[PDB]
Amino acid sequence: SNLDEDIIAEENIVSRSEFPESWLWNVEDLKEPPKNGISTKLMNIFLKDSITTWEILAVSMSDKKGICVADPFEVTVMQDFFIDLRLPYSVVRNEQVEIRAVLYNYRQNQELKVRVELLHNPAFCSLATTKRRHQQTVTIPPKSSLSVPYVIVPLKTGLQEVEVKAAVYHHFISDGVRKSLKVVPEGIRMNKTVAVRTLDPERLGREGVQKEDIPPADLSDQVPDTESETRILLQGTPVAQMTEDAVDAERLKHLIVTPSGCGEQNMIGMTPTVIAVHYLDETEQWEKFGLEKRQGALELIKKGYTQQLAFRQPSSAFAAFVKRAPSTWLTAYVVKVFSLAVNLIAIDSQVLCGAVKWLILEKQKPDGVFQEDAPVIHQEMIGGLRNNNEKDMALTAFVLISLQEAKDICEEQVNSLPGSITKAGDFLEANYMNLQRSYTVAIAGYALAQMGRLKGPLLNKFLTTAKDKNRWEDPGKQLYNVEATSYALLALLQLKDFDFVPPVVRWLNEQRYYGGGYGSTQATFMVFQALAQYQKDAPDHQELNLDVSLQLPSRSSKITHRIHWESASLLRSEETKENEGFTVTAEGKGQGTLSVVTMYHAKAKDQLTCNKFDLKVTIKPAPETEKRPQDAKNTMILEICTRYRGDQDATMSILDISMMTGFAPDTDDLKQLANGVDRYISKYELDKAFSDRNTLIIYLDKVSHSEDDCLAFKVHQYFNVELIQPGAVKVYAYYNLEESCTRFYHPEKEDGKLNKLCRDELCRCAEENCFIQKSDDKVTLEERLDKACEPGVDYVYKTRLVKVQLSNDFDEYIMAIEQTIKSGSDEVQVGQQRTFISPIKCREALKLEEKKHYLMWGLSSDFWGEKPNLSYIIGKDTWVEHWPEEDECQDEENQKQCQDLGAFTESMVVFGCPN
Amino acid sequence: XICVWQDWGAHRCI
Amino acid sequence: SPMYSIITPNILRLESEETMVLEAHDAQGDVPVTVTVHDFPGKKLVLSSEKTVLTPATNHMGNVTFTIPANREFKKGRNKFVTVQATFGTQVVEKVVLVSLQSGYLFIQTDKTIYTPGSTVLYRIFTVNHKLLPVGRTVMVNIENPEGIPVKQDSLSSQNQLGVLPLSWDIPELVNMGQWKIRAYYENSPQQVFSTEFEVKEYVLPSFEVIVEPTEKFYYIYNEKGLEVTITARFLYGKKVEGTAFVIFGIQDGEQRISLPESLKRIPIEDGSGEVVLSRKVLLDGVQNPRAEDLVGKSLYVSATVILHSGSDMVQAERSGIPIVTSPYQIHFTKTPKYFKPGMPFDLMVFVTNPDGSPAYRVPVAVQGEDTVQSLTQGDGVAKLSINTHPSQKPLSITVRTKKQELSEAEQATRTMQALPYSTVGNSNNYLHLSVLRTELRPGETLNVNFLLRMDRAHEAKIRYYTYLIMNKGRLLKAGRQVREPGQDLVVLPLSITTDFIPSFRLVAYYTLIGASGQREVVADSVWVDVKDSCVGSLVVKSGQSEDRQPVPGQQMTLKIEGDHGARVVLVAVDKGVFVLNKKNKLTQSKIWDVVEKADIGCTPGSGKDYAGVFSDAGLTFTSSSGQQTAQRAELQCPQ
Ligand SMILES: [Ca+2]
Ligand SMILES: [N]
Repeated sequence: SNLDEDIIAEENIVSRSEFPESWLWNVEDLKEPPKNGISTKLMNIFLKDSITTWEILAVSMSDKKGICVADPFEVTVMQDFFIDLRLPYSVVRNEQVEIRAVLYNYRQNQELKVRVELLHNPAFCSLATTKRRHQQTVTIPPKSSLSVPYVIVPLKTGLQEVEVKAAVYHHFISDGVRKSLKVVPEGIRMNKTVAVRTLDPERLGREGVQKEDIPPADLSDQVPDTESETRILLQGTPVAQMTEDAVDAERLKHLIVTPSGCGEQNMIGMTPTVIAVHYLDETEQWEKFGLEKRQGALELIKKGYTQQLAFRQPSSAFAAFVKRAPSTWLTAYVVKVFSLAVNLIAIDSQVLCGAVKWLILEKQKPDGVFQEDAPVIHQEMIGGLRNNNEKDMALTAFVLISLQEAKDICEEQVNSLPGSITKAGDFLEANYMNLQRSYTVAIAGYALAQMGRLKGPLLNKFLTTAKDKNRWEDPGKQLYNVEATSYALLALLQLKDFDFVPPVVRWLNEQRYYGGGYGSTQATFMVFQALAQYQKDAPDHQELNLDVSLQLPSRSSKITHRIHWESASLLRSEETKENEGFTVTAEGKGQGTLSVVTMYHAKAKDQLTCNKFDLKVTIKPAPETEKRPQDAKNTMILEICTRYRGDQDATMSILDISMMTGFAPDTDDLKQLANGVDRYISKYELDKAFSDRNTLIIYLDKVSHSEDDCLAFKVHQYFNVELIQPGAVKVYAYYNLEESCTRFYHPEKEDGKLNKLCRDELCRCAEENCFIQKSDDKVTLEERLDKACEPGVDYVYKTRLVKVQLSNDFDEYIMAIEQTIKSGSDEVQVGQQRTFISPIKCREALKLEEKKHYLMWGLSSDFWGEKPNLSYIIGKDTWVEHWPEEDECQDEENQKQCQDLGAFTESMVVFGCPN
Repeated sequence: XICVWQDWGAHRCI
Repeated sequence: SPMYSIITPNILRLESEETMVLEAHDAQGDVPVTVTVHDFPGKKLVLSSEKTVLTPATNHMGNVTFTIPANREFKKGRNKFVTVQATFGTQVVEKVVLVSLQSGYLFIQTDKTIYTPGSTVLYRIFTVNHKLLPVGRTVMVNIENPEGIPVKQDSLSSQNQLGVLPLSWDIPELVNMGQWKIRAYYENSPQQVFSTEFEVKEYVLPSFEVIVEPTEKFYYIYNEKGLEVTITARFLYGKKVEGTAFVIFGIQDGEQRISLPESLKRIPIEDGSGEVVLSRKVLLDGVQNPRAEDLVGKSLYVSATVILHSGSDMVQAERSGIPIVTSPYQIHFTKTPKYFKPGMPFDLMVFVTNPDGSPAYRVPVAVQGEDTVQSLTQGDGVAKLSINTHPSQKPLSITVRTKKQELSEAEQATRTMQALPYSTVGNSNNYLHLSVLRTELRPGETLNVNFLLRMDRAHEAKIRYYTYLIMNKGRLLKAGRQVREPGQDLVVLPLSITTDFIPSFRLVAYYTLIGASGQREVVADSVWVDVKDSCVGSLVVKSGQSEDRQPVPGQQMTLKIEGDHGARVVLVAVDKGVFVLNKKNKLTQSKIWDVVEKADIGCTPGSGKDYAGVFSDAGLTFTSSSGQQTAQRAELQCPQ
């Protein structure tokens, strides 16, 4: 070429492209020797390409000084001339949009003449081709900016790039921006939950397994050629336990009493205070009670223990009075109380085990029975033992329970303890079945459960003795049934028969028996001992190991998600995108939930665009002015009609108008519009000469919801360019840019749409790939042969033009194949016809006339459609050459071509291509 | 001015 | 007979250094002390065991330090307790103390405030103990979707990491929009969850920033000019915006937002700036013309939308919470003790703010009536007012007003509080008053702490010393003795202030004397003292070049980092356009100290209804062998 311009060439512009939103995610250690106790680190960084201000934040961590967040430090990156390429976050495939390249001139006293260009890209359709980029020359005053519109159509989904470059005449500066945006399909995201099932193999499982198969979804409304996903989520329930409430601490205040009296009455007083502390300790209820009161309660317990020692006889046994024969029951009850208090105060082992040894050596009969030879005189403090038939059984069980309670402390001191326990258990076990009273069944039931001997028929007798499966009851004082049910609860906990305990603990709590008072000793001690052991033995939570084997088909077998109670709330589950079957097999304790939601893109029934505004835009020739001049000023009328789709008028709204290339609004028309009810055009914009008049914003005070509001103004063509880009109009209310509507306009393009070729969801640009006119005089035979034998050349044909079809989109040439010179993909036979397609843009370079013959060759990359509807696109790499008839070859003007074409055919057919 | 009501001390109220 | 006493924080934290102050009053010779910590009430395991000796040389005052470990007995949300038991020779002094399960602080930094689907969230977790120093422990980290369900769980130790745990998470392309959460907690303290939020949204970065500010931080209800607002619009690289602004106002009443459609204005933005007024008439007409006084206590908000003259970019910004007032100021007594010592000076620490809560500088304040004491607020909005009190149980009602020269009386702020008399032991009329200058206090300075004694003169000479204790960050930082010689009603402690005292401290002081027949009397006071917030160390990032011009894209540049020797520094660079869209949840040093201050175990500005209340309200137990002690603390949180 020869053109020489005073401007940086496009080839020597490297576009800016590194625009991260954050960077410098760096770690630095201040190892340098400190000067003022301050260590300084010099750090070389390379600034990104963004023209912005960076905010750099540092946080430091020190062993001696802790954490310090610095004040932010700002670095402004700036430049006198540059492009701001404003791309949307995303755009829909095959939908036309307008983007703006905003050109900034921050030189203070210098105006810039600028050439800006949009680069060609096969992922988009625009006015740029591979022969010439879409270029524009503009003038930017100092301290100003200019918005350059580009109209593009995204042709393929995914991350795509737009690139714009610009240079300045007579000042050798430049800029380029290469910026990405997401191209998405036309289908809207849709979540359709197909099935939600619960998983519990040990609850709803039949043979120990939970099978829950779900078929895949049909997804008939899905757009074609789009990716879909299937999200099958797994959320387990960390399972907990239902524990009956403890007795509230306030109910035990009256149980803190001071002991007094002789050997029996002192223990009546000591009983409630010991068991109350026992219960408050186990239920962790001292906070509600008042913590510092525990110290005082311990002191009262020590006082009761100390006072009871005055009634310890030389034999180590106990009686009401020092000269009274010792009581078997009272000595065993002292063991019962003292043993539970060994952790609360200092209990002398010689006192406790001395009483144990005396019971065994003096009061156990050869057959194992414990015998009372001097009954207590407070007959109300022995509970259900009073007036009890089956006395040997009841008293033996009572003493044995005391021995068991003391066994851990006293085993080492009382050799006779293991054999005494065995002998007493033998007696109880041998006679348990003949028992008639529920009280004895309960107390001896507990004693036998402590020895692992409550089994089989004895276990069944114990359980079936209970009334309504929640209480052990005889006729008499209701206190005896509270005490008996407490013994049974302790036996149930000993057996770990946890399915049976809830109704029993409920019946006891419903009793609301809080102990204390006349005759309350055994019931008070036993109910709180039993209810404390209930809280101690209560399981904190149920178990979750749902070992669900959930490997979908064609996924082999990998590590599946274990909710494992700990991570049950966690939803993390990697999934396959392709819709497949769901085979669920659950095994394990606990319960969980399972849901299957399907992802995909689905086509909407109608437009998602222009939902809040209607917008209709027309462009038409202006009529003859009454001045009647030369009127070389090609003038059109642009009319814009808009309506708000709501119950009330829109408030303040914006008409953002871009001109067709080389057109500018009529100033007098703008002044007429700017002076008007409900409309404003800024003075900044009414007084501008061109190289700023490609854009125009009209401000509306309102937009009617009841009917179109319409305006019109003339636009004049001040500059012919080869390619007139469609203009555009965008309407929206100030408070929501999203709820807009954009229309395009152009005198020659349907609806202002760039020409493109679309079958189904694939489109290719038809503003490019034009046939190239070539003169006949230069082309030799060797050059035709050398070109037609290139591997890229798929087909070579001699044809006859049967039928021409001119339209404003694509011209069709239904062409008859008279000779298959070189075959390719399309196995066309001689005589068959094929349709050749050429865009309207390319019309000047193609000289095709019906009934005439042509030599044609082309590329497989220019095929369009499938086999039943397989047409050929005539493009830049398509050879199309008129074939003179035999009868025309005698003309001197045809000799060279006739010679070339005849020899070309003979060589192609007879000898073929070299190598 | 600022003082303390008592019979002793340099800052007692008068 | 010697009285032994122990003083601890009244909330003990596990896995953190705690100090117990031990004193043997009126004892002679060496006193051995064994301190142990048991679980309550079982007292089975020994959690800690320390020993010391109290000698005449150290005036029979010392301490032990120890660390209760993380156990199985701790962690259904019931309060846990330990029994602290000090044995002086053979005399046991026992105190049951509340335990806090939370073991330190976690701070979470994300690289940005907002993200698109398909991008990566970079984040760090800073693992510090209660002294804000780095620790190496195990942390659980969760990422929660807007529905509050964890999508991702991690378990990491920060051992050998200098308290910095770098992490990341890839946001899928198909994701739910909205507020996402990063939740972290120490493995041993699952009750304490630390959090930060980040937004997930579809956006492009704007090219400029819009700032909306009223000409005053309030709307005065009798200002006939209405509310004037300045709209500023600047490109991110600093240049001024030319364009058009749409401005509309509203009034907020509790949670109700009421737009004022007649206030909508379209104005030019020329040279980056524009002005708009909400007229008083439009405001009052917009709420159906009540009397203007009914709007006081509500607030106004302003939304501005700015469009470039090219129409190629748009940015919206809102300013909300503009109070409608009758006064430019408000007075707060939140830093003044609610108890006084009858017969002694009562010091008020008056906090004056503008209606947005920022401190008000150089505002005159005065106590209504009496001696007409009048003071000027410092840069921290604080002013000290001292009044004399008479020896009577009559509760003290105090009203403070501003005296701003330029304002009318109706425009001056006013506030009233009540203080109750400190109750003495046996109606002894024996008191202690601490006093401090309330100027802005920096590390490296010396603070004179005044100890003022009220005691009848027959008993006076017995008080030879005060015990003082300094609480900071919920631990005992320091304890000492302030001597006194007979006849001295006022003695001064020169307290050297260091970075250890940031962000504030409490000084508790007490003396003890023997009434005849052996009855022991304990008299205490306390003050709260602010320290100006800064980093304990320091960290600055600046340019290592000469700013002859602004850099160009791709240019190499030297960063200069100035900090403490051996510190690990972690960095990020963020396009300020990000902050135009979302500026919430960023880590700052002011937020760290606010977290530290919320966690204080002291709860009042000072004094108390009695000696026990003085200790407890400052976060301390006191227990003596002769029965004088604080009451049980009921809750982990401060009363309200
Ligand atoms: Ca502070
Ligand atoms: N006075």
